[PDB]
Amino acid sequence: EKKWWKEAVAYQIYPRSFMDSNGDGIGDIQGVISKLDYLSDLGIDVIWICPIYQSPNDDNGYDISDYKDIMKDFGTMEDFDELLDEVHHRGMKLIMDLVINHTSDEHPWFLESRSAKENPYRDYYIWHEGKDGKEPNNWESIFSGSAWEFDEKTKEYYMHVFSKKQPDLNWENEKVRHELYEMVNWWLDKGIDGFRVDAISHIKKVAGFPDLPNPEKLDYVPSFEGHMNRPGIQEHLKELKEKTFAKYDIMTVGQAPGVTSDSADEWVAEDGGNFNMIFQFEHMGPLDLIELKTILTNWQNGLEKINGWNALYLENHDQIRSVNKFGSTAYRVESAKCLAALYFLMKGTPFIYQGQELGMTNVKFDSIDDYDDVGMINYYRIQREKGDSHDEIMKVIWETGRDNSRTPMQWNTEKNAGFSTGNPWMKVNPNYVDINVEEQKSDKNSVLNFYKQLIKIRKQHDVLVYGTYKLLAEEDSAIYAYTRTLEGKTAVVICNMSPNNQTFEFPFTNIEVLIHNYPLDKNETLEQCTLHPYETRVYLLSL
Ligand SMILES: OC[C@H]1O[C@H](O[C@H]2[C@H](O)[C@@H](O)[C@@H](O[C@H]3[C@H](O)[C@@H](O)[C@@H](O)O[C@@H]3CO)O[C@@H]2CO)[C@H](O)[C@@H](O)[C@@H]1O
Ligand SMILES: [Ca+2]
Ligand SMILES: [Ca+2]
Repeated sequence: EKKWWKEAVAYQIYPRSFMDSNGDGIGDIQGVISKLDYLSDLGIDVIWICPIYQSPNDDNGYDISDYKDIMKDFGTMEDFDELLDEVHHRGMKLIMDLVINHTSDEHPWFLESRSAKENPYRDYYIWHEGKDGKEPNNWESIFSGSAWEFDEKTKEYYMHVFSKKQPDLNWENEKVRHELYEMVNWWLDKGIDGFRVDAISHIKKVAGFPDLPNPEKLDYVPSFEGHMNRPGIQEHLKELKEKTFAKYDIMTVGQAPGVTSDSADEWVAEDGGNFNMIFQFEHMGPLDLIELKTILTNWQNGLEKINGWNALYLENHDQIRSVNKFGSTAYRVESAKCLAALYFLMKGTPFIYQGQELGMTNVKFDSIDDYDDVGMINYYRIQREKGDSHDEIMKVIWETGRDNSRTPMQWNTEKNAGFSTGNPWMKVNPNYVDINVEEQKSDKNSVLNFYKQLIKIRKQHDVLVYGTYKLLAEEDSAIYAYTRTLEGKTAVVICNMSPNNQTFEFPFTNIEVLIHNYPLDKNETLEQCTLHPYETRVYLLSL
């Protein structure tokens, strides 16, 4: 059945890096308000804003110390209320980031929990006595080091999947769950339009927290088999839905690593799924194009079978830039557009991450002091102590680190690319002199205007929202081609995902080119497409 959230195009803002309105180098809510014309003109329907709640910022808002107050760096609740009012008067919607696997260690519940074994908040978090004079088990944090941190006062360890300042909440405690549901409903009562639900596949821990294998005798071992998508999680997520989301006309997208296309039914089926869609991570870990076709096609066909719906994306605040990960910096403009048509025109709701629509790319800062990510700074400290060299650590940070997606948004060629009049919290990528909103708005051939046109064709042609996906030319190691079919219309999406010229055989009573990123050759025959590197074309056929 048709739904507003299926038809939408979403845009993800990382507010610390979107727009600084007051010169302190930190993006803020009045900065977002000042750029709403940009998003409305792009054609965005839904804005997902990353966390904006009170936080010490050990993990840039994902360590929350008050769920009901706004981060001071970003503004006040009055600024939030102005943002939501202006978004809604522009006919757009706003979803917030719901972070309920863990809190800050400065949240009042944790300050109480850590104070005594008998404090009434003790069991709001995950506490355990050590084993053999060390931690309760051998589990590694996702941000490196142990997943357990010792409290000298009470002589027990608390669990943190993420940073030492992000103690995990104990979802086995009914009192925790009840306080969380009241908080979620307090936000929904304000008239927000839903949530992106952070780290939500991590809320169930294997009981007893058993050690995992360690044949290499590492200090700690990766611990996803102890806490990622574990049996028992669905009971908690079904109750979360019944007590909160199901009471409101909203959209939910869960961040759900560890879910595969054949295990997705309980997450996203129309009949009984806990969210409307999830971010799945199987495609985010020459490029093996056939492997990518396999993953994305498994999710297109798999969710069509269960009446689920895909969240389509190639970028977010936790990944490197998609030109580097999936395209080519030697063909930056052409590959940015080719990737855009490829991912955006599958069946699902597309998400655009800030700067993806400009073709922004990874940065390379010379010094570890120029980086911020708690995960990579802890990785550096831990690996340096083990004897890894500075150079080998920097290669990991430069090639894989999510700070590549957190540099200031590139609005123009003024100081700091127009993101701030002060000293940005993270330096601007030097390539803003070439890559910026102002230059792209005036260039018909820009990446930005290619995204504007994708959004327009998807809105104008129902086949691009609701049409059935089918993979074409599966064994072609260069060409990713697929169709969308609805009634008497078929759209053909052709993407030459290679840095070479290629030829491709086109797979009706009328044919139209809907978008293309190279000039068309009038002598070219439809039958024998001669594609340039990273050339994409979308055709609409009337059957
Ligand atoms: O609030 C903490 C943290 O949560 C969100 O992202 C984290 C994911 O929840 C978490 O699973 C982990 O992702 C890893 C995948 O599990 C793994 O399969 C593969 O993709 O590598 C990832 C290593 O991180 O980590 C991410 C954080 O990187 C949230 O969106 C983050 O901003 C936040 O820091
Ligand atoms: Ca600011
Ligand atoms: Ca040609």
